[PDB]
Amino acid sequence: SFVGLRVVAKWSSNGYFYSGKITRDVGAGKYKLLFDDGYECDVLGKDILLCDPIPLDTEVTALSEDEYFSAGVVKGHRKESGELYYSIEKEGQRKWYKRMAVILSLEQGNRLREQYGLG
Amino acid sequence: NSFVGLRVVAKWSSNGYFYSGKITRDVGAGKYKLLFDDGYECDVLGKDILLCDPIPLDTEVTALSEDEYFSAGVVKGHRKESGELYYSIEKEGQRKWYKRMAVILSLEQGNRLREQYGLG
Ligand SMILES: CC(C)c1cccc(C(=O)NCCCNC(C)(C)C)c1
Repeated sequence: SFVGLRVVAKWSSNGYFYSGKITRDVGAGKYKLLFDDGYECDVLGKDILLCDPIPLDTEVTALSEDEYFSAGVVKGHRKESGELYYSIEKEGQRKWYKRMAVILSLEQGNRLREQYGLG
Repeated sequence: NSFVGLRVVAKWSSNGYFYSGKITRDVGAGKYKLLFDDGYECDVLGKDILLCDPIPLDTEVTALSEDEYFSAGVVKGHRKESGELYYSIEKEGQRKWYKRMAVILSLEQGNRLREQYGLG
């Protein structure tokens, strides 16, 4: 089953997909998911993208202090001490981001919906 | 004066943690519109907002890491690097660095700051 797999799930209002993990399967096509910040709730399957990790060359939004819409492209993955890091390219330069800092806007997530969506 | 634009740690959900964020509006009725570092926006009661930027030294906090949601630690240092704040969290005699967005407070941990920094 999908229980225990890491994913990115849309978040109601802003429609952004945040890194999380499916903790239980429920009815009504919903899933109990736990976001990396500790918040747990039920979301619909159509709002979940089975991505661990976000694939290379995906356009994403990389979070940094006082930056909320900074777009970039995934160009690398790296495992270190049981933690995933993303190499994000922007304006010809690459920077390292931790997993939870990499999110997808509605448009960015829609591009993966067909292949990785649980709809 | 005006708390608009000031960074805070605020609890938006019932029985949730205090997360790093920013005040964006005074919406009256003892509420404030907040912008969490992850981009989520919502109104939050003043009593649920801790006006401290950064979190004071020697504060017990929770430091987030992949697959760890309850790791406790104490703040022992602050550092700015490329306009970003980093916390030095001490746990079991060793110190590790965490970005601002990764340092959160539990209800018990946040309660230790209400009297001094709470907007209630
Ligand atoms: C990347 C994300 C998982 C994250 C990491 C670190 C801190 C915060 C944060 O400030 N959470 C408060 C707003 C609610 N955020 C969710 C995810 C919609 C529940 C969020």
